[PDB]
Amino acid sequence: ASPFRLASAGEISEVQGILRTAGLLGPEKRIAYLGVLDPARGAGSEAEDRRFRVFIHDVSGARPQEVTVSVTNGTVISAVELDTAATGELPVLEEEFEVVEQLLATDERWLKALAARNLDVSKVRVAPLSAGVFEYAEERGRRILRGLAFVQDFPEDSAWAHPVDGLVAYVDVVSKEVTRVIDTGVFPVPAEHGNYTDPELTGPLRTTQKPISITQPEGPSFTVTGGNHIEWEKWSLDVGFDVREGVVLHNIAFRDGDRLRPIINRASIAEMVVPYGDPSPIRSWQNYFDTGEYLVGQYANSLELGCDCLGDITYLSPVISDAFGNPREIRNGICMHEEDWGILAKHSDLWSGINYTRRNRRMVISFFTTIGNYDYGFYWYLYLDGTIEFEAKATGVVFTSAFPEGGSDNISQLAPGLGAPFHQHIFSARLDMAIDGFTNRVEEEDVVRQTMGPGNERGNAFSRKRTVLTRESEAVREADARTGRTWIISNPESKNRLNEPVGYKLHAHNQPTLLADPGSSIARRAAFATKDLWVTRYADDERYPTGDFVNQHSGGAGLPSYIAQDRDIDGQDIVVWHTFGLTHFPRVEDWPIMPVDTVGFKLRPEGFFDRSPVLDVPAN
Amino acid sequence: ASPFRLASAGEISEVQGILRTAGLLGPEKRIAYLGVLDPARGAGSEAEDRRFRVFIHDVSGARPQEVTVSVTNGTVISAVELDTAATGELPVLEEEFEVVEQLLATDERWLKALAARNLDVSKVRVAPLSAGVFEYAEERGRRILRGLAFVQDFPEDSAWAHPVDGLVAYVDVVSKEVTRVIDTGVFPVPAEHGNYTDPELTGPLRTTQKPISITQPEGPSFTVTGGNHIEWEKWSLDVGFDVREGVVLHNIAFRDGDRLRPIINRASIAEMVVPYGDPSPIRSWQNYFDTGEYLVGQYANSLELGCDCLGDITYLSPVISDAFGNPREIRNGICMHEEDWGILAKHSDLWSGINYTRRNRRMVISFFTTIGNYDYGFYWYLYLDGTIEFEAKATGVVFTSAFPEGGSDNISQLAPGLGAPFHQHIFSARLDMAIDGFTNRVEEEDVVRQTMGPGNERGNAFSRKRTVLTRESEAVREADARTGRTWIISNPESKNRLNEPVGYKLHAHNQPTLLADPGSSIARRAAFATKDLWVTRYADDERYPTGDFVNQHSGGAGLPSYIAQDRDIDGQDIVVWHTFGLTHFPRVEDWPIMPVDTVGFKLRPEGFFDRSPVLDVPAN
Ligand code: NI
Ligand code: NI
Repeated sequence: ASPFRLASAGEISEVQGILRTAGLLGPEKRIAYLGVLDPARGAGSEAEDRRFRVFIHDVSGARPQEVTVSVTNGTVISAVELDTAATGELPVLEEEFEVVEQLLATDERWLKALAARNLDVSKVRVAPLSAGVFEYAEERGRRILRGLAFVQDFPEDSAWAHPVDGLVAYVDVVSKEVTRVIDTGVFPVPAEHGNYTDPELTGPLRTTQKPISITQPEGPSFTVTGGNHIEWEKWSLDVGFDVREGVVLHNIAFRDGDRLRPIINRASIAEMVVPYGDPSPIRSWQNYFDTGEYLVGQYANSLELGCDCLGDITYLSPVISDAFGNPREIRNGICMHEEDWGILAKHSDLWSGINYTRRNRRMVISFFTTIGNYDYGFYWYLYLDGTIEFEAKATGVVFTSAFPEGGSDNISQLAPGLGAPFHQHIFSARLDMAIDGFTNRVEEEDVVRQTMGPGNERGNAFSRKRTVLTRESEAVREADARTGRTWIISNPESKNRLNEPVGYKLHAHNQPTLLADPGSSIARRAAFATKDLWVTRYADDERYPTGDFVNQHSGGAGLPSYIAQDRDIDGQDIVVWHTFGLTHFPRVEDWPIMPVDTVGFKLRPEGFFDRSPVLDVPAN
Repeated sequence: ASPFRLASAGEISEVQGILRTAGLLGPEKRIAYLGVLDPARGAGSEAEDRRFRVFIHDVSGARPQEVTVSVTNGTVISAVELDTAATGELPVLEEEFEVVEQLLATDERWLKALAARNLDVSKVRVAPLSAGVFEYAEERGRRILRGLAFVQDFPEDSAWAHPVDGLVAYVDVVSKEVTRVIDTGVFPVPAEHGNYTDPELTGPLRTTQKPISITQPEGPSFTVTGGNHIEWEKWSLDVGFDVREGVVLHNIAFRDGDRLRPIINRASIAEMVVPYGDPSPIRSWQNYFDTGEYLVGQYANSLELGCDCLGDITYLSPVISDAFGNPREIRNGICMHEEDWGILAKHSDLWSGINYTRRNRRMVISFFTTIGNYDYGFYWYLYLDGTIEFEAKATGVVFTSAFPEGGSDNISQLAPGLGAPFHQHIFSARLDMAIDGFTNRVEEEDVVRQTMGPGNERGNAFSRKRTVLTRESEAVREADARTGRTWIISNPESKNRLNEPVGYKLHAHNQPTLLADPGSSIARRAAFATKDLWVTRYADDERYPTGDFVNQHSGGAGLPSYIAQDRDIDGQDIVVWHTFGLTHFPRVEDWPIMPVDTVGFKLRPEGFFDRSPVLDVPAN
C-alpha cells in the first residue's frame, strides 16, 4: 500500500527472521529498539523499499549493534557494532525494570539501610531510573540504572506515598552488580496512604454528574484508507507510530481547491525530558528522557471507549516488536475522532442585515503513555481554518521524596512529611517543514513599538519586523513574549495572490525553558531544552535533538552538533525544532493523583491561502 | 429573593417611575446607562435594598446627571449634575449612531469629497466611531462622533470590503452639526466584494461535514435557582448581567466538605480597548472602549440553539433599559451549559496493578456581542478541579482601509487595494478576590535559577521566589514569561492542613500589552492597558480601570488615580485587575470574515485544598 503505512506484524516477523538468519538475533540478543524507516527524499519513487532500523543489545555484555534490514528484499543492509562509551548506551529495556529491585534485595548494604528504617525488604519497590552522566568514572561504558525506594504496604497500595529518602543505589545491569549504595541519613517514611480508589480517602462518590452523550448518527466526516491515511475537511495525512516517538504525523497537506498543498512533511515529539531541581545527592542526578531513554511509544496504553476517548472513535492498534523480535499489538493505542470546537466565525451586520454564524471542528489524533509515575497524553489537532496544534497533557502520580524538616527551596509539601521535588517536563516537537513544498525559510517576527514624533505625531503607531534566519549558526532562537515574538515558515518561491510568500506562523506558549545551570550535565545532554526554537537543514540521520543513544551519553549529542554544521537554511529543505515545557512546583492539589496540566504550541496559516479557507463550510 | 438576582422588567419600569416622579426623567431626557448596584460591603443586612445607578442624558444640551435610586424604597438616593468637559461624556447612545451618516448626507464638504471619488451618497455608509480626546479644543464639553465611510453596493453588500480612504468627518451629535470634514486625497475604493454568503465567493458548500450530536439524556448536572443562582459540581455562583460589563459573576465559591468556601466575590471584564496602530490622520485617533464607551452588554446577540450553543443549553434573557427607561429583554442572551473536557486524571500503576482514569468537565457561562464590524464572545469556565478561566473570542469583519500603493509598515493587504490597519484588542478583568473570605494578599512568584557551586554542585537546582505586594504603590506589575511569573492571591489567615495559607494562582498568557507610545492620548486614557496586573484596595466607587465616564475623557480617573491612594493591600479586601489582549496584524485568511482568535487567563488552586478536590469523581 502506501510507503507510509503502519508496520505490519508480518514485517516485524520478517525482520526477526532476517536478523536470525544472519547471526544478529539469538540467545543473549535483545531488541532495544525497532522501527520502520521513512522513505528517502524523492518524487517519482515507484520502487518500495521497506527498511527497519534495529538496536540490538547483548545480555552477555558483548557490544550492541545498529542494524538496518530491508524487509521487502529480505536482507541486512548494515550492521555496526557500537562503542557505547563513545556513542551512548541503548534504550532501557522493559525487562530490566525489575532487575534493580531484585539485585538490591540481596545486597547487604541495601538490606542494612532498610533494617535501619525498619522496612521489610519484601515491601520495598525500587524504580529503575536512568543514570545520566556524572562523576562516576567506572560507569562509562557500563549500562547503569539507579534505584530509589518506595514502600508498598500491600499489593494494591500506592508506593509513591511512601518514599524512602536519604538512600539511593546504583546498579550495573549487565554484570548484575550493585555498584553502589548511598545512605545520607534516615528520613521518616511518610505514613499517609495515597490510595485514590480507597473510599476512606475519596469519600462518598458524587452522584451529581449527569451524562453527556456525544454521537455521530451518520458516522465521522473523516475517512481512513490504506490503514493509516486520513482525509478530513480538506486535510490529508498519514498517521505513523514509532516505539520511541509515539504517534508521528506524515505528509500533512491541505486541498486548496484543485491543489493538495503540503504544509508539514513530518511532525513528532522527538524528545521529552523531565529534569529535577532538588540538589539532594539522592536526586540531583535525576533527569528522565521519557522519549529518548525509555521510549514512550512502547508504553502506550490501550484506550478504552467511553472512558479515554468519547464520541465516535476510530482506533489504530499499532504493532511493535518485543525484546525477541516477535510482533506485539497495542490494541486501541491511538484514538482518531473529530470534535466540535465552538464558533468558527460570526458576524451580525447592521448594514447588510445578514447574520452569519459557523461552528468550528478539529480532527484529533492521540495516544496516552505511562512512564513509571507519569502518564502523558499526546494530542494532535487539525482545525477547519488550517490551524495545526499539539497539546501534551501531564498527569499520573507525582515523584515523591521526604519533605525536609525546616522546609525546602527545592521541594514542596504534599502531605505530612511528604515532599515533591521541583521539576520540569520539556518537549521537543520536530517539524520537518514542507510549506507548499520543501523550499522553506524561517523568519523571527517581533512586534515593533514606535516613538511618537515625525510620522507618528499621535504616538499610536506600531509595526512588526521579520528577520530571516539564513544559516544554522543564527537559527538558535529564544522566546520574547513581551514583543509577541513568533516564527514564520514560508516558501520564498510560492506566492499567494497578493504576491506574498505563503507561510505558517508558529505561536509558542513562551513557558520557561531549561532552568539548570548552563554548565550542568543536563544542560549539556539536553541542550535542545535551553532554547525555544532551532532550525536545521534536513538530514536523514538527524532525527532526535539529543541524538540516537541518549542513555548515559556525555553531552552535546544532537542539535548542538547538527547546528555546528552551519548549513544554509534560507530557502532550503529545513526542520524546525520547538522546545516547550511545564515547570512544576507540585501543590497539595496534585496529591494523591494529579489533575491534568497542559502545554503545547500551534501553527496558523499566514498568507498561505488567498482568502479564508472556510467560506464553504455550511450552516449544516 | 437574593439581592444578586437579575434586574426584572418591573424593577426597570419602577426606576423609570421613580425618576419621572422626582422630575429627573422628562421628555428631553435619555437613559445612557442603567444598572443595578451590588449589595454594600457587610454581613448582617437589614432586608433588601435594590439600588440602580443611572446616567441621564439631555437631548436639548442641558447637563447630564448621575443618579442612584432605591427601587425598593421608591427614592432617589442621590442625583448630581455632571460637568462632562471635566469628568467625561456619557456612553454613546444607540440613537446617536445613525446621526453621523444622516448629517453628513447633506453636508456640502462631505458631498464634495464623495463627488471627487464618484460615489453615490445614498450608497455610502458611515461607521459612527467614538472620538477620543485630541487637539480639537472645540470638542471639549460636546458629544462628538467621528465618521469613516464604506461603500455598500446593494442592500446586502458588505460595506467593509469597500473603505473610502483619505476621508473622515467629526460630528456633534447633540447640536447636530458637522464640525470638520477632512479629505487628505482620494484613494482607490477596493472593488472586490466580501460577501461570504455569495456562492460565487464561497464556491459550492461542503457536503462532507457529518453531524456531531451532543445531548444530555437526564438533563444537565447544574441547577438554576432564584433565576440566576447556579450550583454545579461543588461550585456556587450567581450570574448577573450589566449593560456595560455584560456577564458578571458573583460569589464564586466551592463546597469543600461542609464548608462553602468563597474564592472570588465578583468577576467581570471591566473594560475593553481597541487601539489602532496606523499613523494616517484618517485613523490615528481611532480607539474604542467597547465596554466603557459603547456598553458591550446592550449589544448582546440572541443566541441560537444548535448554532451558537450546542448541547443541552439553559438560557438567561437579561432585561435592560431602553433610551426612555422602558424594560427591554435580550432573549436568550446568555448560554449556560456544561461540556466534557477530556481527561481529568489518569494513572496506570505497575506496582499496584490499578489503572485509573477520570474525565474532566467545565461549566460554561457565555454571551456574544456585536459592535459595528467586531463580534466578541465572552466565556467563563469553571472546572472540576477548582480552576477558573475566562476566554474572549474575537471575530466579525476586519476594519478596513485602502492598502497604500507602496506598501505599509502599519497596514496589511487582504485583497487587491484593501488594507487592514494594525490594532489590538485589550481586556481588563476585574477580580474582586475573596479567597476563603476578604482578608487577602497578592504575591508575585518568579521561578528562580540557581548557580552551580556550593550547595548545588551538579547545577540542577532551581527554585521559586514570592514577593508580597504590601501597598498599592508597589502593586502595578508587568509580565515576565521568561521567569514563569505568576501572581498568587492568598488569605494569610486561612491555612490548609499543612499550615500554609490557602491560595489561587493566576496564569496569564503573557501577550503584549499596550504598544502605543507612553505619551499618547490612548496611553493615558487606557493607562490600565500598559501593565499586566494591578492590585487595589476595594472601594465601592472604583468599578472600572478607566473611570465611570470614558467617552471623550482624558486621563485623570481610573486605576492611576486609585493606586495613588497607596492603600494597604497586605491581608485586606483587595481587587486584582488583569490586562490581557490580542495584537492583530490581519492576514489574508482574516478576509472576508475573521475566524475566531482567542485570549484569556485562568486561576488554579494553589494550596487551597487539603488534597485533590476531585477524588470523589465517579468512574462513569
Ligand atoms: Ni510534573
Ligand atoms: Ni482584530
